Amino acid sequence: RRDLLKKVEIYRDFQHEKQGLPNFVPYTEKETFDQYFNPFVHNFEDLVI
Amino acid sequence: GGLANNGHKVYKLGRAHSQRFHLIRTQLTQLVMHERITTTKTKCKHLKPYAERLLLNAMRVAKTNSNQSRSFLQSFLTTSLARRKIVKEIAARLGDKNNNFINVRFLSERRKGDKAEMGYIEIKGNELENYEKSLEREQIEKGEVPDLKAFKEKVFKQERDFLALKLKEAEENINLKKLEDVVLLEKGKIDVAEFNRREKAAAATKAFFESKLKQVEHDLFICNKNKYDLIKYVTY
Amino acid sequence: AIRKQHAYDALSILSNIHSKASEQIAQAIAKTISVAKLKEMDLNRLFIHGVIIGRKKKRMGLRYHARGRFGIKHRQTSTIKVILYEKPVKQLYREMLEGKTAPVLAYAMRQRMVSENADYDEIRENQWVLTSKGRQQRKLMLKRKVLIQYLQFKAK
Amino acid sequence: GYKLGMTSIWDKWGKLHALTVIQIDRCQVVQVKTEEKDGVNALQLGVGEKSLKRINKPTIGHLMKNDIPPKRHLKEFKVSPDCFLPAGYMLSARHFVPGQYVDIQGISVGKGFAGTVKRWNFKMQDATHGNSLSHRAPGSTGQRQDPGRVFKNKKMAGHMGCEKVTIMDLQVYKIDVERSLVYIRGHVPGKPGSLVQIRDAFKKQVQNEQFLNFPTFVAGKNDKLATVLIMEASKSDPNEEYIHDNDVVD
Amino acid sequence: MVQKETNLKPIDKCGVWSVRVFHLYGGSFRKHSYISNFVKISVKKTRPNNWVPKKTKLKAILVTAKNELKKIDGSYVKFRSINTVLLKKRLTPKGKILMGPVSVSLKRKKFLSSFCGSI
Amino acid sequence: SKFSKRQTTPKILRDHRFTRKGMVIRKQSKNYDYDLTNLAASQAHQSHLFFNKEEDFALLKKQA
Amino acid sequence: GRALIKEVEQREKLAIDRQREFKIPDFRAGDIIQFHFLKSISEGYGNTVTGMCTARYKNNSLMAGFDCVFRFHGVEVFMHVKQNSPLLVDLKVVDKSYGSIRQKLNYFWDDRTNTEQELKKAIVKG
RNA sequence: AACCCGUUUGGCACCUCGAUGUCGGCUCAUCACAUCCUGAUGGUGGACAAUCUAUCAAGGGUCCGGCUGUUCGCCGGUUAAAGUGGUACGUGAGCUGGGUUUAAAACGUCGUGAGACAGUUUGGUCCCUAUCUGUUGUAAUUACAAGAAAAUAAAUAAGAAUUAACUUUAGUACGAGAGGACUAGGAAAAUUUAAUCACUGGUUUGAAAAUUACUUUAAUAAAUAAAAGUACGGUUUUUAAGCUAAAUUAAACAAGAUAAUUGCUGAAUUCUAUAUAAGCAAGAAUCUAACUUAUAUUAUUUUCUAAUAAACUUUUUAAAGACUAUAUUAU
RNA sequence: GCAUGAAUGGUGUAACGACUGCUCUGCUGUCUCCAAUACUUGCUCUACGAAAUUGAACUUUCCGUGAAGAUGCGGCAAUAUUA
RNA sequence: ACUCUUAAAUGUUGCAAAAUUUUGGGAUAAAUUGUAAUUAGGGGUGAAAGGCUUAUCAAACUUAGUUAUAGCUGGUUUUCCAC
RNA sequence: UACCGCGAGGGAAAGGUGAAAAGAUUUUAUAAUAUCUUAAAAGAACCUGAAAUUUAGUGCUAAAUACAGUUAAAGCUUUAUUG
Ligand SMILES: [Mg+2]
Ligand SMILES: [Mg+2]
Ligand SMILES: [Mg+2]
Ligand SMILES: [Mg+2]
Ligand SMILES: [Mg+2]
Ligand SMILES: [Mg+2]
Ligand SMILES: [Mg+2]
Ligand SMILES: [Mg+2]
Ligand SMILES: [Mg+2]
Ligand SMILES: [Mg+2]
Ligand SMILES: [Mg+2]
Ligand SMILES: [Mg+2]
Ligand SMILES: [Mg+2]
Ligand SMILES: [Mg+2]
Ligand SMILES: [Mg+2]
Ligand SMILES: [Mg+2]
Ligand SMILES: [Mg+2]
Ligand SMILES: [Mg+2]
Ligand SMILES: [Mg+2]
Ligand SMILES: [Mg+2]
Ligand SMILES: [Mg+2]
Ligand SMILES: [Mg+2]
Ligand SMILES: [Mg+2]
Ligand SMILES: [Mg+2]
Ligand SMILES: [Mg+2]
Ligand SMILES: [Mg+2]
Ligand SMILES: [Mg+2]
Ligand SMILES: [Mg+2]
Ligand SMILES: [Mg+2]
Ligand SMILES: [Mg+2]
Ligand SMILES: [Mg+2]
Ligand SMILES: [Mg+2]
Ligand SMILES: [Mg+2]
Ligand SMILES: [Mg+2]
Ligand SMILES: [Mg+2]
Ligand SMILES: [Mg+2]
Ligand SMILES: [Mg+2]
Ligand SMILES: [Mg+2]
Ligand SMILES: [Mg+2]
Ligand SMILES: [Mg+2]
Ligand SMILES: [Mg+2]
Ligand SMILES: [Mg+2]
Ligand SMILES: [Mg+2]
Ligand SMILES: [Mg+2]
Ligand SMILES: [Mg+2]
Ligand SMILES: [Mg+2]
Ligand SMILES: [Mg+2]
Ligand SMILES: [Mg+2]
Ligand SMILES: [Mg+2]
Ligand SMILES: [Mg+2]
Ligand SMILES: [Mg+2]
Ligand SMILES: [Mg+2]
Ligand SMILES: [Mg+2]
Ligand SMILES: [Mg+2]
Ligand SMILES: [Mg+2]
Ligand SMILES: [Mg+2]
Ligand SMILES: [Mg+2]
Ligand SMILES: [Mg+2]
Ligand SMILES: [Mg+2]
Ligand SMILES: [Mg+2]
Ligand SMILES: [Mg+2]
Ligand SMILES: [Mg+2]
Ligand SMILES: [Mg+2]
Ligand SMILES: [Mg+2]
Repeated sequence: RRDLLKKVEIYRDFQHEKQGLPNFVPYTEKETFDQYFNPFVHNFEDLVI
Repeated sequence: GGLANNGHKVYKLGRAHSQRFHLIRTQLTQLVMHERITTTKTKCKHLKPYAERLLLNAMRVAKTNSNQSRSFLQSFLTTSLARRKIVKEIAARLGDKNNNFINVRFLSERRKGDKAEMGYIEIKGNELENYEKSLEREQIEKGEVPDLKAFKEKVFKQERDFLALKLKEAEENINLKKLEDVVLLEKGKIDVAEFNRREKAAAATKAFFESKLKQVEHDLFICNKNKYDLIKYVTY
Repeated sequence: AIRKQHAYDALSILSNIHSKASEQIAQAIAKTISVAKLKEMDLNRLFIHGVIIGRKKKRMGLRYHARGRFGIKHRQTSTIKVILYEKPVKQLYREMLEGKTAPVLAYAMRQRMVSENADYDEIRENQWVLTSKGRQQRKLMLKRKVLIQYLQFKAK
Repeated sequence: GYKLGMTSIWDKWGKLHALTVIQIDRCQVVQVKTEEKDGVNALQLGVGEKSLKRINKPTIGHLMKNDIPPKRHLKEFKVSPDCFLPAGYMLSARHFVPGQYVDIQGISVGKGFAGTVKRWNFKMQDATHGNSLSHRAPGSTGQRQDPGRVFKNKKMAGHMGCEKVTIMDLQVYKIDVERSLVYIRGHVPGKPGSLVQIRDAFKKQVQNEQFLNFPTFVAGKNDKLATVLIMEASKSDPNEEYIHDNDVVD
Repeated sequence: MVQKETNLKPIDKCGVWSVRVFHLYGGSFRKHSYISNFVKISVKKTRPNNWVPKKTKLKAILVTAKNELKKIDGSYVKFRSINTVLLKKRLTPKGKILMGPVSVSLKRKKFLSSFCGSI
Repeated sequence: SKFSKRQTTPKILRDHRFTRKGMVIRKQSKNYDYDLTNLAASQAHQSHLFFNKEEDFALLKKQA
Repeated sequence: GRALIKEVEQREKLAIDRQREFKIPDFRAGDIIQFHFLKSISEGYGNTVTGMCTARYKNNSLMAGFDCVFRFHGVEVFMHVKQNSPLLVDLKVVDKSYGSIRQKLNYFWDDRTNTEQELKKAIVKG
């Protein structure tokens, strides 16, 4: 076991420090639901009062 | 330097008070008749204080017969010989000394039976302490003995004379190589970049032979250093 | 304690034990050295191979006890075989030039150097046998001279 | 500091205050340590003397940067970056003022293989009632089959002393400066000639707020400084602090 | 220093001569009772036909002592005998007369002024 | 005694690598930059024996 | 070391003795002694007692003290004084002793009960 | 009436019959919570106070003494309280042996008789040098990163004394009155614990004074004087230095998360409801963080290093100490 | 008088007791509360050198397990090695 | 002194197969003791306890019947093949 | 027989040189081993000389794991590798 667990590495950040390998892109975006409750997003000719 | 009993050290020796003070008086009456005893290391090192006081109160008696001192003299000595011995035979031999009358020196060997340390008291101007010192003198002068302090001074002095002529051959070779390499060859036909590595590396040779010439001379002062001198600190 | 040591070094290593058992041994190595002289060897080259031990005989008796009991006490003897080998002179210097000379070989060389009042020049020559620090140079100088050649190949 | 010994002095109101003496012997900074590089914000210091023939070579270069002499001990003190000091700065008894309460570290005295009674104040067994060879013994170490073993941190004999300890909440009574001493109203761990490592009290910043000057005592220019200094006695007399009349049984 | 089963010698003029302790006040556990501390008392010896008869369960303060009564300066005081004051309800001794001195280390202003003098 | 004074927790929860800040994978990378010009007397000649990044990595890449 | 501690204890003794309202006389055991010992400095009430000095301790140092025995309100009593203390206000000798006597007597508390007339009279031998 | 626990009285007869065990007491402990007090809270036929009941809660604490062989129990007195129990009804290779189960003897009763008793009474012997586990302490050898001399952090664990008169708020609120608070604070003392030895007290085979009997140094020249031994260190008394307690000094509040429990708005259940389902807030002597001490588990900084960094052996001494190790010291 | 009783002798009795039971004064480290000291023993080196015992042995905690109370089986774990 | 051994501690593979140390009983008498001798196995002797009788006593020691008996415990020696 | 027991009486241990003493010369702070005698030293409690026990020499060798072994894989090895 110990020989195996000697070969494991953990990080808190979104990176690893190794080089020559890839990194997961983080997902920071957050969906703007603005098109549902806002006329300023739409064009005025599509709308109606 | 013991905090317990007034700064002094104490040896129980498996003996209580009266059983110990009989040991003192016997050894001290023996330490004047024969003026040399071979014992263990602790019996030889338990008795130095009692004796160093024992002789003052004999030396005082010679100069000034004092009731206070002769009373000390009757207590620790049993016989009448030993009482009359040191006042006239010992105390006349010492000649106005107060400080230290007595030596204690240990031994490298141990007994055959018990394998115990050993050591001997001697009153300081004993005959055997003089005879033994004449032999060491005579053999070192004339016989089978090295006389190291000549061999040591010899070797640092052959060394000192040997470093200098390597220093002399350095200042020469620096100059001859410098004047050649700075004058004739800066005209061309060289790399002047390495010109720093010429002097910079050669001068280190001088510094080497010069830094070692400190060690040897310090190794000679220290061989000719009197007791009543200071300490000589050294570069590094 | 005495294994892979020079023979005269063993006695030095052995007088510091302060026992009967020590002295019983040194009477045996001093025998074996006497045989080697008799056999025309170079005692300056005489290392140790093995000191072998074994029981010989037991003499019983009685050690009494309380309440009529008794035990059996055995005084006993032993045997001491000793073996030595003189290294060839060539193998003795395969070691020194690496820096593993026996101290006893230097104690003699130091004691020789003083009896005849030697000079400074004789010491710089014989400094690779003469002290530990001087014998640490030789283990280091020697590591440098091989490496100069290792680099002479590594270029290619 | 180097402890020296003890005294005791009568205060204004007659009370005999025990006092413990400490001598700062050339306490001097050696190295500043910052969190960025060195991992922590702290100092170390150096006190005492050492002859030039017991000194080691790397100790020299460790000292010789900031141009300071050799020492006999070296210890750290966590501090804040606001309250750093320079290197080579020498510290004085003026760093403390009498009235504030002080912490101490140090090593205790040494008794040896202390017996069982001496080490935990066990009770004896009853001598002279048919007792057979267990007068000072501990007695039972444990129970039978369950648990079936002796537990840990259990009370037994052993080396008592030479233990690193602290003693909180100790006053500073007075100061001398020309003879760089400090006097403390109480006891400290260790026979004299023993190091002692003192600091302000974590346990109370309230009481000592008056008596506290950061980072340490600057002298101030063109002013007359006192070489010796005490604190103010209590406002009340111990001989006059009486018991209340109704503090009575029935 | 006072313990259970100490014989005492009161000074209040109630006819009592010698007297014993069997309880100590001031906490759950007391193994000792120093000055200005209370005790209970049985009576053992009296003037005859006394209105304080034998075997009466009383309270008391103890006043003096034979041990070193410390003072703050380092000095200390020491008597030849222990002395007590037998009590009704509170600090209200039986005999109106007190008959003797006191140590100042008991610290009760009204209770001291009743006496001759205190060291 | 060590044998008897121990604590029988698992190593995994005693382990020093794990901290409040993070896991201590190997070590810190250290920039061994040395001023090879402002040297002392007895180390001037042997300046070539000192580590220098811009030279050594040139050599590995040269030999490699 | 400790010697540094003593030289502070000596200067401070001198600072007091040269400042006290009175001076120290040369008295011995066997000599009578008065003194006004206080109870508090806020209120200078005290007591004056005549008594027979049984011992002296640490004379000519900072913890100097002595012992007396006297009879206060008809009650024999013992007290141990710190000589250089502030609570003393007076110190006086009434009757002198005479002759060879021991430095520390102690047989007036232990091994004996005393009267007035033995305490107001010094040791006198011819 | 439905389940639980395994502390009592018992049923069975699975382990041990090829050296041992019974109750109680001294010393020493550890665990549970189904909590005696302290701490928090709901309810009340709860005005205040005192008290009753239930829940959450194991941090620390939980008496001396008389009679008895005695746990128990009665009694005297007290306290914040004098908890219920388990651990081969904890603890006999750690102590005792009083009770009870051997031999002697006596009374009573039964028995022709030897003798017997879930009756009494006086007396009354088992031992041990600790191989391993376990534990309190102490070191050695070795490993890690180039090698070495020093200083620290980080991480985990262990540890931490409880109570409160009296007093201020306040004789206020409450109350016909008697009486008498919540809240927020200060705080003597007792018990326990740690560090220390300037003072005090004890100790003193270390130092000294006085002194009795016999003997002796050494004395059939005397006299004076000194000195030694033996008699518990001869006895009594004083005392340096150290150790020591009877002595000295002193032993935090707050903050964060939560347990029973308190609350804001507001639906399901068309509500001036509901502390919850989205969501926003409180709540303890506990737990955490912090503080203290220790540690071959990982890591950092400083400085030096072979034409010379280091360490080990030996001596002296100790304030350190079984040995060692640490400290100190010599060349 | 559960189940006393007259030569298995009944009742009482000054003196004597290394006899059994209770009480008092004095005394005191038995105890509150234990401390310091001397020698011996002990620990270190050295010479000599026993005893009962012992399947083998590289000999760990807890719960569970089970010929019914586990160092040795099971299950999560502990220990650089030894004195 | 001598003789006996009440009480405690020590010791328990001890100095000792019943002692050491301290204490204690009797001490002109029913006393203590030396030398040599008698009494002998269901008998001896016994100020009686089932004690003593060469460290052995609800019936000695030695030899012999005798290789006592045992429905009891403990043990029963090399290999392969079948039921 | 020795030893034990006051006594009757009980009651062990213990073999081997070589054909022939030719029983070991000489060197050596002192050869078990060269040399000499002899077929060989089989070297004096001396034929052969097992096992338990035990020492040394050369190999691989640890740092967690255990009725102390088995089956399998990988690694290093004395010309002893047959570990
Ligand atoms: Mg001894
Ligand atoms: Mg004597
Ligand atoms: Mg044997
Ligand atoms: Mg010590
Ligand atoms: Mg105590
Ligand atoms: Mg007790
Ligand atoms: Mg016994
Ligand atoms: Mg005893
Ligand atoms: Mg179990
Ligand atoms: Mg267990
Ligand atoms: Mg004086
Ligand atoms: Mg006194
Ligand atoms: Mg059965
Ligand atoms: Mg069973
Ligand atoms: Mg059977
Ligand atoms: Mg069995
Ligand atoms: Mg609960
Ligand atoms: Mg509890
Ligand atoms: Mg807590
Ligand atoms: Mg009674
Ligand atoms: Mg009783
Ligand atoms: Mg009650
Ligand atoms: Mg049992
Ligand atoms: Mg039990
Ligand atoms: Mg047991
Ligand atoms: Mg009948
Ligand atoms: Mg009796
Ligand atoms: Mg062991
Ligand atoms: Mg075991
Ligand atoms: Mg303490
Ligand atoms: Mg003291
Ligand atoms: Mg004293
Ligand atoms: Mg004395
Ligand atoms: Mg005399
Ligand atoms: Mg005599
Ligand atoms: Mg003292
Ligand atoms: Mg909160
Ligand atoms: Mg609603
Ligand atoms: Mg609502
Ligand atoms: Mg009848
Ligand atoms: Mg009858
Ligand atoms: Mg009739
Ligand atoms: Mg009869
Ligand atoms: Mg009759
Ligand atoms: Mg009658
Ligand atoms: Mg009668
Ligand atoms: Mg009798
Ligand atoms: Mg009766
Ligand atoms: Mg105590
Ligand atoms: Mg193991
Ligand atoms: Mg189990
Ligand atoms: Mg299985
Ligand atoms: Mg298992
Ligand atoms: Mg007698
Ligand atoms: Mg009598
Ligand atoms: Mg009589
Ligand atoms: Mg009978
Ligand atoms: Mg018999
Ligand atoms: Mg028969
Ligand atoms: Mg037949
Ligand atoms: Mg039959
Ligand atoms: Mg031939
Ligand atoms: Mg031949
Ligand atoms: Mg043979």
